[PDB]
Amino acid sequence: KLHKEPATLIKAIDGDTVKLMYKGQPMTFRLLLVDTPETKHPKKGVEKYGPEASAFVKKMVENAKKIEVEFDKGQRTDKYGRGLAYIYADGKMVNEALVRQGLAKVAYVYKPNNTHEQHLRKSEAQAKKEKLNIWS
Repeated sequence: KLHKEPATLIKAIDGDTVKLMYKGQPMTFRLLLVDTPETKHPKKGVEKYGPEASAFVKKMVENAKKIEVEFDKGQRTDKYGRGLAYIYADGKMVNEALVRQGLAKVAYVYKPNNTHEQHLRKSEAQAKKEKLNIWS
């Protein structure tokens, strides 16, 4: 099954990306399965709810006692060299938290990197139902 490994915050970079110290090396991590509005959009620049989504994972990871990373069963890095993972702050999955708050959508999914897909999609259905943020 999947397993969680410890990491240390280096810097939150955007709503969907954080830099961590992982096994003694600085690495950039892309949050698996979520698309967030971005502040660093390659074309768009700063989208609606981008600052808010980015402020939320900053707070969450900067105020955590314990950060853990959980790789999925497929590829662990994307084509830009970023780790592909579920990130946890004190036991709470940052990826699900963003979706639950209406600050991210579930991304297009690539098997077999889809272990928590159903879980995330349920949280997204709920944020939609509650008309939160991006769904308002």
